[PDB]
Amino acid sequence: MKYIQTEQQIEVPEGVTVSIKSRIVKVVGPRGTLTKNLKHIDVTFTKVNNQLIKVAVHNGGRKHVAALRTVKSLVDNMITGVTKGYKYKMRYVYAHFPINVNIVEKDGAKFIEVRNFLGDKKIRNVPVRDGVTIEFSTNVKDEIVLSGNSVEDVSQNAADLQQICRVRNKDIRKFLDGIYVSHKGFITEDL
Amino acid sequence: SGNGAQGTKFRISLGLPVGAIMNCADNSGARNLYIIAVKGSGSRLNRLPAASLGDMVMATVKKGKPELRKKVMPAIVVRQAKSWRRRDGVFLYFEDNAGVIANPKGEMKGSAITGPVGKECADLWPRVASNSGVVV
Amino acid sequence: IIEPSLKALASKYNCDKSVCRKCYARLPPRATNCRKRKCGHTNQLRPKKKLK
RNA sequence: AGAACUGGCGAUGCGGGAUGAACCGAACGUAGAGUUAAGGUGCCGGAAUACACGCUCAUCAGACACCACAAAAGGUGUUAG
RNA sequence: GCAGUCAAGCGUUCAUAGCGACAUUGCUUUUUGAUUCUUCGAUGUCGGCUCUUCCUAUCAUACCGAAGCAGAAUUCGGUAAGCGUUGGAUUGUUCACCCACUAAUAGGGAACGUGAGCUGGGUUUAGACCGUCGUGAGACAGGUUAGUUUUACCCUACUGAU
Ligand SMILES: [Zn+2]
Repeated sequence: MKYIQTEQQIEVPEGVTVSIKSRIVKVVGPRGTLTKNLKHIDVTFTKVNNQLIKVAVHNGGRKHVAALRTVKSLVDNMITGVTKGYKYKMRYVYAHFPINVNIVEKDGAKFIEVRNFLGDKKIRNVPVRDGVTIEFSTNVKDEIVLSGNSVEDVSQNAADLQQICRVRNKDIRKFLDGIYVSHKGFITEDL
Repeated sequence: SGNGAQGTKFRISLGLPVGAIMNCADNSGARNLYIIAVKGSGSRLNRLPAASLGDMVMATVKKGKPELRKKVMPAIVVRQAKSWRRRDGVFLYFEDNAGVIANPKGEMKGSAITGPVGKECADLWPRVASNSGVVV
Repeated sequence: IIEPSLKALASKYNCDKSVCRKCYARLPPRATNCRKRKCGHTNQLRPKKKLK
């Protein structure tokens, strides 16, 4: 029905800074720098009082209005990722075969290899995306920790681990094997 | 061959198509074997399924004891009489075509083998090499 | 050992889903319409069967 | 396949429906000028890539009577009630 | 012949895993009818052999989804025609039924593909026999046996070659 004016606000905290060049959002904070290309959405940014940013859509349809809210969420995810960080935690579950995962290095890429998954002799390799820091957890049995700034790079690298250890030609309800997300949190403490 | 035999066999030149009559080389009582099929044989238009040394075939007894006739039974070819080449470049052949009656799992119905057997048949069927006296 | 503390964590992505009656697609549990265009985004959804 | 009324084709070209004996327009001496019919005006193709309000995105969109096919049933696709 | 809609019921309980009555909506032109538009100054008629290509309503192989899927084996469904889909006894057979191999022995179109490509076993002249019918000559979508398969050097197409 072509909503004349729909608008969402973006709250920017103390330490970080946001710079936009005609759609190119650059969020720079204590943990680093994040850049995103949003040139496929066609929204309008405006700075109000150096602590709040407003995004406006003029004469947009229902689908185009639905693309307004995802703009604010993507920028907020970029903002919270450079102050609080993003920390994904997984657990290894197996019935008989202990899954062995180690950090390897070929051609300077820091792959993640998986061994002894359901007794398979094949070594599945998972490449670590840039910005994601992989660390093995302490005092918890079979836990891996994925940490980084970009939520869409930590979770996608996380999704690669979850989808590489699939079970085929068996009953999924019985063979409870895989690398599953346990908790999606933040890197910084107290929050 | 197929099921029953462990290990792989190099290709031996085909000399026994469907309808060939080969002598019975063991003391099972049969006199000859009539090949009607070859186990593990491919399918091609107008192409006759042809057997080689060491292959498992379906054969019927045409002469011999009346208890062994008019029924389908597995058989294993031990002599070919058609010249075939081994990996070591030697072309060899026997005088006649010979077979032994066996079960699908590869155990011989008979107890002893008369005449020589091929080397490729001996290492593919343990129950045939144990009953043979001379290998090539 | 199943360790039910990890069974429900594994059951989140394995059995606690939904099945479309037409295209057999695996769907989120509390979804009402299938995400597949080939069945016309139908609403005939069923819970995923669990082992006995 | 067989009747009723009327108009046509057969006996009929012309403009239109890309194309067609029947449909639409209109029926024909030889020429000129002007205006239109039916049908069209992105290019092939002569004529506005005119104006105005909306609807539709289709991983087999749709596009014009006769006419060269599509239904029951469905869709938190979108729009209006 | 093939595919949907509705869901009374079957399914140990549980309609929709799988099915599915009573009804109802369609699709296909590989069946058989109906029609008589084209061809009776002739478009060579069944089947097989041979060979090419196409269709998907998928038998197998590839990747997946679902199950009353533990494993194994199967079942149902999706993307899919890329690549394969046989050797024989009987019958002229199409069709069919058995033997057997195989991952599998899926269904069809191309003037019911293909006779100046073949074959002539079937059908359908003239010879002859039998049965039934007819006074008889003769009749039989009844059985049986014997019975000439012509021509390219033209144009195009295609294969190679100047
Ligand atoms: Zn669906």
